[PDB]
Amino acid sequence: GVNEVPDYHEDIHTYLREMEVKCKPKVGYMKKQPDITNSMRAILVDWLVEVGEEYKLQNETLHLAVNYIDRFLSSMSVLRGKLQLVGTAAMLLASKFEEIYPPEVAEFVYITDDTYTKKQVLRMEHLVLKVLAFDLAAPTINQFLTQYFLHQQPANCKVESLAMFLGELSLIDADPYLKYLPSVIAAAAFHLALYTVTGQSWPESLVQKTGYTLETLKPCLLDLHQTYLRAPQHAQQSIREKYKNSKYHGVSLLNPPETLNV
Amino acid sequence: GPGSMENFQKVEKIGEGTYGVVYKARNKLTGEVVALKKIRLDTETEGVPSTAIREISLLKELNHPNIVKLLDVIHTENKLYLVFEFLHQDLKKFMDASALTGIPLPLIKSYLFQLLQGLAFCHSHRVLHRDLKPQNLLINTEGAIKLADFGLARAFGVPVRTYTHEVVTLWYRAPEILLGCKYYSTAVDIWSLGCIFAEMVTRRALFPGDSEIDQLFRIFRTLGTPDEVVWPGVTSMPDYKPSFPKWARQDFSKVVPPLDEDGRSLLSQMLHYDPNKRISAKAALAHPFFQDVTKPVPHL
Ligand SMILES: O=C(O)c1ccc(Br)cc1O
Ligand SMILES: O=C(O)c1ccc(Br)cc1O
Ligand SMILES: O=C(O)c1ccc(Br)cc1O
Ligand SMILES: O=C(O)c1ccc(Br)cc1O
Ligand SMILES: O=C(O)c1ccc(Br)cc1O
Ligand SMILES: O=C(O)c1ccc(Br)cc1O
Repeated sequence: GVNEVPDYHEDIHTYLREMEVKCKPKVGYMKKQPDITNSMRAILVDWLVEVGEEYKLQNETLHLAVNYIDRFLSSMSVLRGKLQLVGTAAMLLASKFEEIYPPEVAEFVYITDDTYTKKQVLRMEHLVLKVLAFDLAAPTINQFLTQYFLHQQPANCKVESLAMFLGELSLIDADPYLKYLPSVIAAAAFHLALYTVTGQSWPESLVQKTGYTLETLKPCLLDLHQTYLRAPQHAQQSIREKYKNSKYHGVSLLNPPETLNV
Repeated sequence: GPGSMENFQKVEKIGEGTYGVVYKARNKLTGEVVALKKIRLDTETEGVPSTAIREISLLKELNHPNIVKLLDVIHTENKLYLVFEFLHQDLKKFMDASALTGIPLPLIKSYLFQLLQGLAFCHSHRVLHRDLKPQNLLINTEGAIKLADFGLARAFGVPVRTYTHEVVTLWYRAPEILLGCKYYSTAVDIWSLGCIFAEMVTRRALFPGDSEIDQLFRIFRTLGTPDEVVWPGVTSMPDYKPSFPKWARQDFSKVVPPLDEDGRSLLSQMLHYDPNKRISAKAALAHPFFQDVTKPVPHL
């Protein structure tokens, strides 16, 4: 059980709950951005998903990068021709934080198709570190999910993989997801994955841990349920393609439930 | 943050780390003595080193009396200055200075208790230190000891994922790392502190190996070669070999002869083979060994 740190998992959970509020982006940031939109952010995140697949980055890395991007964009006005520079520097910082083997800077320049120079990437890296004041150890959807997964009776790979796909889907669409905390999207995704695969519900045990009920998760669940139904038609498709892979049990091929009874 | 290099007066070099040199400096307005750690980014072609990204981001969130305090990070276009609180000495130098005196037991007990407080705080904040050794533990004139050098630290998730193999300075490295296990956890930091405990008592390293295999063999010869009974799964581990010599476990009374019953009990629980049975820093705080713990100033 030491891999699941029995003596610390509650302290850690409590701490992440505090930190997620501190690391939260401004829910309405995109209205104050003159030149970029939810739609361009969707394109960027979808690209970052592909980059993560291309370089075999952790999912956690992708989630960190998105956190860094939304917090920067919460205080820094950005022209559309620089959105991708912010994104690349965000992915670089996330990789150095989270990866055993981050890709070299040159590789990050390469994936931008020489839109930007090595000097621009590195200059943006510093800028992002300055705006975030090095607050990089942000709670993600994934960090909550992996704890919630411990409450399965018994563990189910399809439930796990489907929850990760659903949480990843939420990264794409700042409206509505910017309004929910990582721990709440994770709860919605976990309940929705569990319901889809086994027909079961958000367990008592996770009510004990999180304080969240199906009642409190309802709004987010209704959003996530709609995102799931509409996912085949969404303009951005990289996550569905990714979660076709056997690494993730092909869960993007599972049918969403038509109704939740919630 | 709220800083500038013109308000600092360099005093002397105190060290050299992963980024270059640490200086003792003095804040000329407040009087505060600090350690500056210069991170040259001009000599960096991959921009800010990941070591620094982890050290800074992690230390920002670790506010605790037994963790060294990062006061500020001064950002220049070519240079990064990490401003830490100043501590006078590391535990290694103190042990060498205590050569033929010994460290009095009240001070060993105080130091171990504080180290456990510091480490428990790390683990409660999803942080693994991954390089606990006496050179990285700083002491002041008031009796405090603090975890330092977070250059190899990492933020973990629950459950842990696979992280960097071959962390921890060799003499302080846990058996599960030496055996190439897919996963390691907070238990690796306890193993290090256990070695440090023994070392504070004897003034010499408990397992001074010259190689990964020699390190493991030294451990085995002291604690006995682990089998499935003491440590389920050990015989399956990637770098476990059935040809490994099978040494009998020696009585812990002979591992650190000067240690009392309580001390031995605690040491044994820190150095348990099985990471799952090894004591946590949180639980160790309650061990009877600390019943009479105080916080005396160092004796030198
Ligand atoms: O012009 C766009 O719509 C656009 C979208 C996403 C990114 Br990243 C950059 C762009 O320029
Ligand atoms: O111009 C575009 O539409 C565009 C699309 C995706 C990315 Br990433 C950057 C872009 O600039
Ligand atoms: O980047 C910053 O401004 C900063 C300020 C203070 C501390 Br402590 C760490 C930092 O990284
Ligand atoms: O005063 C300076 O300019 C200075 C430069 C480098 C270091 Br490390 C400490 C300092 O105080
Ligand atoms: O590495 C550190 O955190 C550190 C802090 C303070 C002193 Br004095 C030396 C150090 O090495
Ligand atoms: O790697 C080595 O050098 C080595 C030497 C001896 C034995 Br037994 C196992 C080893 O792995």
